[PDB]
Amino acid sequence: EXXKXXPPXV
Repeated sequence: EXXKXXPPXV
């Protein structure tokens, strides 16, 4: 969740 993004369930 939030920030840059990246992998799932962030």
